[PDB]
Amino acid sequence: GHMGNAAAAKKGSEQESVKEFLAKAKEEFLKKWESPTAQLDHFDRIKTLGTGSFGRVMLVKHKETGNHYAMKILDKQKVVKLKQIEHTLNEKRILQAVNFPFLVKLEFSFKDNSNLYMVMEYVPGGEMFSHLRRIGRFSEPHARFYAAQIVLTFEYLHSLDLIYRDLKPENLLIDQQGYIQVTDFGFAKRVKGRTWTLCGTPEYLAPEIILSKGYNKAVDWWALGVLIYEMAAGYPPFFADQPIQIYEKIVSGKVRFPSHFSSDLKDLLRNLLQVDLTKRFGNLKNGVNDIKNHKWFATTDWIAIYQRKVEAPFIPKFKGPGDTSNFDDYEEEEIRVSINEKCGKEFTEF
Amino acid sequence: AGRTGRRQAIHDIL
Ligand SMILES: CNS(=O)(=O)c1cccc2cnccc12
Repeated sequence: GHMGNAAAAKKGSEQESVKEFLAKAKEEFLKKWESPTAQLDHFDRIKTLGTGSFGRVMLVKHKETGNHYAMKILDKQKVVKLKQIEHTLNEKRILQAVNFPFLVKLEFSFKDNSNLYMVMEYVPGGEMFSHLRRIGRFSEPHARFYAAQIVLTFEYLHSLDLIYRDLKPENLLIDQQGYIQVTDFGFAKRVKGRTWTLCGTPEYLAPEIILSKGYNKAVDWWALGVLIYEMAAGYPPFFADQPIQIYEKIVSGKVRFPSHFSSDLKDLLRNLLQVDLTKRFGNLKNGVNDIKNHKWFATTDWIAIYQRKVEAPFIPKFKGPGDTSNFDDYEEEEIRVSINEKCGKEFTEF
Repeated sequence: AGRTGRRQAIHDIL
C-alpha cells in the first residue's frame, strides 16, 4: 500500500490521539457553554483597526493594567434592523466557550444603553488580507503553513458541532510568531446537522448556500478551498465585480487554475471545491483525514503546527504593544451612548 | 475583473 507498516501504525496512533484530544476539548467546551465583565470607562480608545456592518473594532488600552486590546463595538439598533440578534448572541456565547491556539481570545464583554462590546486580545501583525494584497500571492509552502492551521481549527470547531461560516483573509490575523488568529464569529453557530440562514461573504459561499439548501458544516471545507486558492493565486476562484455574477460562477462550479499551481494543489482544490456533497473532502466517511493525509500536506507535521513549533514563513515587524503600523487607517467616529436604553428586551442574554 | 478590496459579509440573498 501507500504506507509501510511503521508509517501506518504511527498515523493510526496519531489519529486516535486526535480523537482523545477532541473528546476532552468537548468536555471543556460544554462546561463553559453551560456555566460561563467590564465597562466602557475602563478603557482608553486609541484608533480604529477595522470596520464592518454592525460596527467597528478599536484598539483600546485598559486603564488599570495598561494592556492593549481590540474592542468590537456593535450598535444595538443596527443589529436589530439587520436581524442579527441571534447571530450576535451566538458570536459572544461561542467565543466565550472555545479555546484553541488559533482562535482569538475574548477577555471581556458588556453592553450599555446603545452598544454591545466584545474585548479581545490585540493581534498586532495585521490581517492576512493586507499582507496577501501587498505581496500578490503566497508560495505554496507559505500558503500551506496557514492552511494547516485552518484545517486544525475547523477539525476542533466541527467536533464541537460549531460551523464557522465566514472564512476569508480579512478575518485572519497574523500574530507575533507568524501564526494565524481567527476573528469574527459573527456567523458561527452550534449546528448538529442542517442549518438554513443565507449568510457569509459572496466569494466564499458554497453552492448549497446560494441554492437555499439546508446545508451543513461542509460549507466550511468549501470555503477552505476558496482560501487556499486565493492565498496561492492572489485572487479567489470565483471572481467578478458584483455578487450576482460571483454566485453564477460558484454554482457552475467550473474552476480554472493558474499554470503555476502544482498538480498536488489542483487535486486538493478540486476535492474541496466540489459541488457534489457526496464527494467533497471533509464530508466523507474518512472525515478530516482525507484532507490531512492528502499529498499536498505530506510535508505538514500536524502536531508541530498545533504546538506552534514550526518556524513561520513571515514574522510581522513588532514596534511596541500598542503599535498599529500593520493596519490601515479608517475614518474615526465618536462612540455615542444614548441616555435612553435601546433594545433592552432583545439583548437581555448578552 | 473582480473585487480587490475588503469584502463585507452578507446577511441575506434577495
Ligand atoms: C480583522 N481585523 S479587526 O476587525 O481589526 C479585529 C477583529 C477582531 C479582533 C482583532 C484583534 N486584533 C486586531 C484586530 C482585530
